[PDB]
Amino acid sequence: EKLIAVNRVSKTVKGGRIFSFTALTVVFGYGKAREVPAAIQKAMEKARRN
Amino acid sequence: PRRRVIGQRKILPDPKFGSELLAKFVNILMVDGKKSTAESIVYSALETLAQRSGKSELEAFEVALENVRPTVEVKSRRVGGSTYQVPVEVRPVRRNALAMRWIVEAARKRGDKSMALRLANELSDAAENKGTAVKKREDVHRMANF
Amino acid sequence: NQYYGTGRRKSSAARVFIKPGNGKIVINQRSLEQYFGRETARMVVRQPLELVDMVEKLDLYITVKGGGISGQAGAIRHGITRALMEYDESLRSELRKAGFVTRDARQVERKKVGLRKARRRPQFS
Amino acid sequence: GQKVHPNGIRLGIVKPWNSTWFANTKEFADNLDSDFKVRQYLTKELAKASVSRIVIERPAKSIRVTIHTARPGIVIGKKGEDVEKLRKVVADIAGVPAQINIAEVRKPELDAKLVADSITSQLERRVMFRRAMKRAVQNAMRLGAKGIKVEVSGRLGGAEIARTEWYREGRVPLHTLRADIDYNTSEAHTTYGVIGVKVWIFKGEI
Amino acid sequence: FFVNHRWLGGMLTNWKTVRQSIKRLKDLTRELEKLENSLGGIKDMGGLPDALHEHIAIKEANNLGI
Amino acid sequence: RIRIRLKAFDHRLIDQATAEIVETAKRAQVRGPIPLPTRKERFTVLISPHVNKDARDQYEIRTHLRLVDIVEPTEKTVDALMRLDLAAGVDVQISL
Amino acid sequence: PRSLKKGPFIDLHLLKKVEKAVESGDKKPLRTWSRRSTIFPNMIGLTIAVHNGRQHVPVFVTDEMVGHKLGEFAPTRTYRGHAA
Amino acid sequence: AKQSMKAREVKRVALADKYFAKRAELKAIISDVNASDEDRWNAVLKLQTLPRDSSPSRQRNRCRQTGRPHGFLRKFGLSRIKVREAAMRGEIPGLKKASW
Amino acid sequence: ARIAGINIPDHKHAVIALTSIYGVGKTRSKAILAAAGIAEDVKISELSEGQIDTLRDEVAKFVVEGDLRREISMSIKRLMDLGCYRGLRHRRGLPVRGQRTKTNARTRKGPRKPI
RNA sequence: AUUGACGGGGGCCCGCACAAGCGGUGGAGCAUGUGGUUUAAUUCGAUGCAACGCGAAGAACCUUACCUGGUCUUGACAUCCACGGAAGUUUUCAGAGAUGAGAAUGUGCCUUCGGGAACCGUGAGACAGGUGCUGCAUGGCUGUCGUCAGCUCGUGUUGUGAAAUGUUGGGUUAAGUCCCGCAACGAGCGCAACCCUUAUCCUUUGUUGCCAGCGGUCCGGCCGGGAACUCAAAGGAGACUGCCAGUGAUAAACUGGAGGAAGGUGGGGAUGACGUCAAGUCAUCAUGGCCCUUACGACCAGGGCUACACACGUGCUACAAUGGCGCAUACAAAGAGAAGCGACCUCGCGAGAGCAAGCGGACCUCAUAAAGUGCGUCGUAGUCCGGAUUGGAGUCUGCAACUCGACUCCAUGAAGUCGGAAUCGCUAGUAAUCGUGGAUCAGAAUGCCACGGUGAAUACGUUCCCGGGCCUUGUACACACCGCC
Ligand SMILES: CN(C)[C@@H]1C(O)=C(C(N)=O)C(=O)[C@@]2(O)C(O)=C3C(=O)c4c(O)cccc4[C@@](C)(O)[C@H]3C[C@@H]12
Ligand SMILES: [K+]
Ligand SMILES: [K+]
Ligand SMILES: [K+]
Ligand SMILES: [K+]
Ligand SMILES: [K+]
Ligand SMILES: [K+]
Ligand SMILES: [K+]
Ligand SMILES: [K+]
Ligand SMILES: [K+]
Ligand SMILES: [K+]
Ligand SMILES: [K+]
Ligand SMILES: [K+]
Ligand SMILES: [Mg+2]
Ligand SMILES: [Mg+2]
Ligand SMILES: [Mg+2]
Ligand SMILES: [Mg+2]
Ligand SMILES: [Mg+2]
Ligand SMILES: [Mg+2]
Ligand SMILES: [Mg+2]
Ligand SMILES: [Mg+2]
Ligand SMILES: [Mg+2]
Ligand SMILES: [Mg+2]
Ligand SMILES: [Mg+2]
Ligand SMILES: [Mg+2]
Ligand SMILES: [Mg+2]
Ligand SMILES: [Mg+2]
Ligand SMILES: [Mg+2]
Ligand SMILES: [Mg+2]
Ligand SMILES: [Mg+2]
Ligand SMILES: [Mg+2]
Ligand SMILES: [Mg+2]
Ligand SMILES: [Mg+2]
Ligand SMILES: [Mg+2]
Ligand SMILES: [Mg+2]
Ligand SMILES: [Mg+2]
Ligand SMILES: [Mg+2]
Ligand SMILES: [Mg+2]
Ligand SMILES: [Mg+2]
Ligand SMILES: [Mg+2]
Ligand SMILES: [Mg+2]
Ligand SMILES: [Mg+2]
Ligand SMILES: [Mg+2]
Ligand SMILES: [Mg+2]
Repeated sequence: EKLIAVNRVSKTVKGGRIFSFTALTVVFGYGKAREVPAAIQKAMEKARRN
Repeated sequence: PRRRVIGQRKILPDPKFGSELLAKFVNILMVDGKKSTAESIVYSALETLAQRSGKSELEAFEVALENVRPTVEVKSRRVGGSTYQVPVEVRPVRRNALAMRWIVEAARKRGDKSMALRLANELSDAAENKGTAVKKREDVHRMANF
Repeated sequence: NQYYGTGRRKSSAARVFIKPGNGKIVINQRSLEQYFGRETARMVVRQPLELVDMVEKLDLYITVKGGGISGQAGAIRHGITRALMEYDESLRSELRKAGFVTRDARQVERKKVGLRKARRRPQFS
Repeated sequence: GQKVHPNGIRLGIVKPWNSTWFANTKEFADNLDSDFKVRQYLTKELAKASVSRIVIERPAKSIRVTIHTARPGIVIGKKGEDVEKLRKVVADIAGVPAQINIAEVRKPELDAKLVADSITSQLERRVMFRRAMKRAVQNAMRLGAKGIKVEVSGRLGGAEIARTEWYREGRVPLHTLRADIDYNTSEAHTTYGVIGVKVWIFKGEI
Repeated sequence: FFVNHRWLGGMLTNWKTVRQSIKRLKDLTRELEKLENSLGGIKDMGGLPDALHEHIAIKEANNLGI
Repeated sequence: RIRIRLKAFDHRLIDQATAEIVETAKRAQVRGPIPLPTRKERFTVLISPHVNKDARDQYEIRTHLRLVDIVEPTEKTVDALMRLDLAAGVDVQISL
Repeated sequence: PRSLKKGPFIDLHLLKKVEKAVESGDKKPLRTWSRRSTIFPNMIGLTIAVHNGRQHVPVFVTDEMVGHKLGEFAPTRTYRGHAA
Repeated sequence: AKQSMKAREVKRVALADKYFAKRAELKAIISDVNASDEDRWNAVLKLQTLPRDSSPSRQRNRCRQTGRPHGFLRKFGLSRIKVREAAMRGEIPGLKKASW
Repeated sequence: ARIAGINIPDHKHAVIALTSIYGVGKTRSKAILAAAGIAEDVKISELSEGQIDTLRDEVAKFVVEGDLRREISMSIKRLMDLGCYRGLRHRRGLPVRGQRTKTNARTRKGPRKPI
C-alpha cells in the first residue's frame, strides 16, 4: 500500500479556522478527516474498492 | 410586542359606585401601590363634583371625560428618513385612557391645596371646557397635518 | 350542620364555616366592619353571598391567618365560595363564571442574584 | 461557556455523597477538616493501589472509612497488615476509634477517577497524549459504557501554546439529571507544567 | 424483494446503515408506518440483492453490479 | 415518657430510622412520628476566583426532623430501644 | 468616646515615664508611640515627642490639651495643596 | 496565604487560650459597678500588659485549607472557593445546589 | 411677641414659635411650655402679657441667641488655637468628623472650584 | 472557484430592541467604588459592552500584602543531625514592642532500671521562606456572545479539488420544535423532558402546631379533651393539546370552547452546546520557567489603605399636603441563636445599664412589621418640608475608637422647590412603594443575599435604534469593514 502525500486543508468558520487533513493512497483513494491517521484509513479503504 | 398576543386584565369595579371606568381612574391616580389613598381622593373629588353640579357623581365624571376625550392623534412614521407626524383615529378604550391620564396630570400641577380639591376643580373646569386637560385635547387636535 | 371551606390567597389561609342564619359574619372574633377597614376588602368578602343572593340567609364564622388585608379578604372569598359549593353544589357554575372558584396562584416572585428585585436590574452606564 | 460540575448537580438525584454524617454547626467545620486530612493521608499512602473514592461516615464518636479500590489485596496487605497501619493513622488524625472497610472496584476502566489517574500517570511517563486518551475511550466502550468523554488540557507534547483536546464515544447527556454520569479529574505534573484531565463516563439513565 | 415507495439514496451503496433501520423496524405505530411504507420489502434480504424516475436506484445498482 | 428527636440531612434515612424505632417500641403505645419543620440553611458564594460579582452558586442543607413519644414504657422498651442500631447520619436525642 | 465608667485610657509605659519625668524635674522630650494615650494634668509642662508614623513631633502640653489624645497633636498625613 | 500569616494565627489562638481566664477576670473588675476606683484602674493597667495577641478580636478567620482571609464561611471553616470544590465532590454532607 | 431679644411669630402655635429662638429646638420648646404652664397648640397672639413674661423667665434658664453663638464661636476658636486635628480641619474648611473628602464634602468645601 | 465574515444588498424572523406606558439616572446633600492628584506610604488586582457598592460575605489594632523606624539570620513555618535540658507554670526589671536579662516552681509518661517521645533550647547545613515576575509558559475556576438555537460526526453520494449534501425546501414551533418532501441514511452535543419550588386535592402521623363540636373556666386553646380544620412533611393524585368545534396538505400544528385549583413550556428557579475574546485570575489554591536568600524571607510598634483643586460610575435621602407631626389601632413572610439569642423586672430622656428566666428551639429569644386605618393638627412657606454640617454631652464593643467606629441626647438646621443634552429599568403579583431577616462580623451596611405587605400603567404595531437567528446575493475583505486601499 502506497500513501503519496498528506495535505492540511482549512475551512473558515465564525470562530476561526477548522484545519483538517487529506491523504492520497494507491494500493486510488483520497481520504479526508480531522486527523492524519483517520484520513489515511479512509483513503486506503477507498483505494481497495476503486 | 412582535408576537402580539396581549389580552387584558380583570379590572374590578370601584367598590362605592360599581364602575370599571372609575376603577381605572383610581389606578391612574394611584402612586406606589397606595390604592386606598387614591380611592379616598377620587371619592372626595366626586362628592364635591356632585354638590357643585346637582347630578350623580358618575354623570358629572362622564361630562368631564366627554370634553377631554381625543378623537384623533398623531403617530410618528419613518418614511424617507424624515419622520412624518401622521393622524390616526383613537379607539374608544384609548380615548378614555388618555382623557383620565390628562385629567390626572392636569390636576397634579394645579395650585389648590389637596389633590381631592385639585381633582374636583379639574373635572369642574373640564365639564365646561376650560382647564389644562381640555387644552391638551385641543393641542392634540391642532397637531392632527398624511 | 356547618358547611366548611378553606380559602387561600398570597400567604393567607382562611377557614370558613357556614350555617343557616341571617347575615352574621365573624372574622377572628370580630365583625367584618371591625376586622376590615377598607370597603374593597368588605366588598370582596361579601361578593359570593351577593352573587348567590344569600347575604341575610347564612351565618359565617371565619378565621384567617397570614398575608395582609387584601390577601386575607381574597382568602376569605375563596373560602366562602367553597363553603357555598358544599352547601349547594348547583351554585358552582355561577361562582365559577364570576371567577371566585379559582385559587389565584399569583405569589411574590423571588429576589434573584445580580438583580435589585425579582426583575429590576441595576442601572447600566 | 462554563459547565456545572456533573457530580455536584446530581447529588441526591442519582449520585450519593462521599461524606454521610450529621453534625450541628459546632462540630461541622471540625469534621470537614478531619475528613480532609483523612482523605489527604489515604490518597498519599494508597497512590499505587488504584483508589477511586473514599467514603467517610461518622457513626457516634467514631469514623468509618470505606476505600473504593481496584487493587484491594495490597490495600489490605498480608493477613490485614497494611490496613491496620492505615486504621491507626486514621484514628490519630480523626481523634476517634476508626474502622477501615474496603470495597472492590470491578471494571476500573469504567471508573472516572481511575481512568483519569491512568491517563495522568501515562502523561508523566511522557506517553503520547492522544494514545492515552484513545485507549481510555476504547477500553470503557469495550466493557460496556454507554458513553465516555475524555478531555486533556495544557502544554500537550510540551507545546509552548497550551490547548484542550477531547474525544467522545457514545452518549454523554450532561443536561439529563437522571443520567448516571461518573465524572472525575486528575492533574499530570510534567516538566512543562500541569496538564489537566477530565473524564465523563455515562452508564445509563438512573 | 421490492422497493415500492421512495428509494432512499444509499439503500444499497450505504446498505450497512439502512440495515440498522431494518433492525429497527424488526424490533418494533407511526415509526412503524414510516418504515413499512419504505423498507418493508427488504427486511429479509440480508445483503446485496440479486436483481431489481429510479435514476438513483439504477445508479446504485451499477456501482455494485446489481 | 421518652421523647426521641431524630435529625438527618436525608429524609429517606430519617423515615427508615423512625420506622425502626416505632416497630421496636410498638412490640408501649408510641405517638408519631411527628414531622416537625425542616430547616433550610442556605449559602450564596461567588464562583469566580476573582471579580464577576454576579456569578454565584446557591447551596442548601436541609435538616429533617422527627419526634416520637413512647408512653407507658416498659423495661423491655428502654432496653429494646438501646440494643437497637440506627443508620449513621441520623442524630438521635432522648428526653425523659 | 471611651465610657466614663472605664476611666480615661493611658498606656502604662507612658504613665510611668511621665511620673518619673515629673518627679525628676524638667526633662528632654519624652519619646512615645502612644498616640492613643489621654493627656493627663500631670503632663502639663512636659514636651512629649509623639510619633506620626515617621517622626516624633514635639508636643508641649498645656492645660487646654488635657483630656485629648496625644495623636490629635501629631498629624499623620502631609498635604500642601493640589496644583502647587 | 503565606506560611508566616498562617503561623501568626496559630500563635493568636494559643495566646488567647492561655490568657482567657485572666483577661475575663480583669475585664470583670473593669466592668464591676461596685469595684474600687483603685481596683478598676489597676485592672485597666494590667489588661494592657498582657500580649495583644491574647485578645480574641486579633484572630482573623482563615480558610482551613488555603489560609484565605476573605470569603470565609463559619459553618464549613472554609473560603467560598474551597466550599464549592468540596460541595461538588459530595464531601460536604447534606449540601446541594439550591433552587426555589 | 419679644422673647430673648427676637420677634417670635404670632400666628404660629407656641411650640413652633419658640423654635425661632437660637438654642431652642422642639424638645426645649415643649419643656419651656410645660414649665410655663402654656399649652403647645396656643397661638402666641392668643397669649396674655403675663404669659409672655412666664415664657421669658423659662427661656432665661437656657443659653440662647447671642450668648450661645459666643459659646460656639469660642469652642471652635479653642480647637483652632489648640492646633489639634479637629482645629486643623476647622482652619482648612474640611470635614471634622472623619467623613470622606475624595468625593462629597460639599457642605464644608462649598461649590466645586474648576481646575 | 470554496468556506467564512462583511454590505448605507434582498427576503423572512426574534429579544423591554424600539413603539405604548410607569418609575428613575443626569441637577442637590450624603454613602460607596474608580480615575486623577497628593503622599513616607496612600498595598496589589479588576478597564468598552463583559472594570468602577468589582476580588473585599464587612481595613481602628489585627486583617495587611504598603510606609517609617526598631530588630532576626537554618530562621515565623517543616524534616533530618548532635548535644544539653520534662514540658509547663508563677513572676520582676529594661524596652514602644519585638526582645533581652534575672528570680521561682515543676521533673512526669513509655520504661527488656538498654530505654526511648510528648515538648524545649542551642550549634551546624542540606534546606525552609517569597501576596517576588510572567494569566502571552499552565491547571483549576470564572465572565462573555447567550439559555441565543445552534454546532457537528459516521457511512453513503456529489465535486479535479478547497468543499457540498445531510442541516436546504413547503408548512409549523419558545426551540435544527414537529410534520411533509428530499441523495441521503442515521447519530452525537445542544432544545425538550427527568431535578427544586409554587398553585389544587387525597392518605398517613398529630407536638412544641391546631380548636370545629363538647364539658369547664381565672375568658387566655387557659384547662379536660378532640383529630375535625389551619399547619407541619412524608407518600400519592393532577395537565396530556387528553376531550369538543373550526381550520389545516387525509400532516404537524393553530384558533376557540368545555371541564378543571391550574391550559397549551401554568408561574419561578437550577440547568449554559461546538466555540469566541492569547477575555479575567501566578494575590484563593496549584504549577513550568525566571528571580531574591544576614533578604524580595521573618518579628515588632506607630503610620497608611479613610489623603482631596478635581472628573466619572453605582446607590441612599430629599425637595413635601397622594405629605410632615402627634395620639390611637389592624394585618406578614422568611430567617438566626451557646465565648450565642437574651425575656420579665428595676434604673436611665435615650443609646444603654443592673439583675436574671427560657432556649441548641413549631416550645425560649431576637421580635415593634411598616406602609395601612381612625382622630387631631400644620395650610403651601425654603415651611411643623429636608436633615447635610458643626458645637456640647454621652453609650457600647474592643488591650485601644486622635488619625479612623457605630449609636444616643441637647443644640445647630446646609443644599435642595422635581433636575440641560443625554441616558437606565421594568410586560404582572412585574414596576413602584413599604417594612423584615441573613451571611461576613468583637464592633463596624445606604452594599450584597433573601423575605413577605400594598400594588399599577401600557403593548396599535415592527418603519426606526441596539443585539441576534435563518435563507439568498455582491466582495479587490481572511489581522476578516475597528477590513482593504
Ligand atoms: C488593555 N486592554 C484591556 C486590551 C484589550 O482590549 C484586549 C482585548 N482582546 O480586547 C486584550 O486582549 C487585553 O485585555 C489583553 O489581555 C492583552 C494581553 O493578554 C497581552 C499580553 O498578555 C502580552 C502582550 C500584549 C497583550 C495585549 C496587547 O494583547 C493585551 C491587550 C488588552
Ligand atoms: K431654634
Ligand atoms: K477621611
Ligand atoms: K486560565
Ligand atoms: K459526509
Ligand atoms: K509561577
Ligand atoms: K449607597
Ligand atoms: K447617582
Ligand atoms: K425644618
Ligand atoms: K476609629
Ligand atoms: K435626578
Ligand atoms: K459585627
Ligand atoms: K449576507
Ligand atoms: Mg417585594
Ligand atoms: Mg452590584
Ligand atoms: Mg463626641
Ligand atoms: Mg504557600
Ligand atoms: Mg476581625
Ligand atoms: Mg467613615
Ligand atoms: Mg420607549
Ligand atoms: Mg447626582
Ligand atoms: Mg500581580
Ligand atoms: Mg486601586
Ligand atoms: Mg491583568
Ligand atoms: Mg479590548
Ligand atoms: Mg493596619
Ligand atoms: Mg516595660
Ligand atoms: Mg488569558
Ligand atoms: Mg447550521
Ligand atoms: Mg433536536
Ligand atoms: Mg431534511
Ligand atoms: Mg380554555
Ligand atoms: Mg433543558
Ligand atoms: Mg490577557
Ligand atoms: Mg502593624
Ligand atoms: Mg479602599
Ligand atoms: Mg422635619
Ligand atoms: Mg446575624
Ligand atoms: Mg430555627
Ligand atoms: Mg435634635
Ligand atoms: Mg437655596
Ligand atoms: Mg419579557
Ligand atoms: Mg428596602
Ligand atoms: Mg431558526
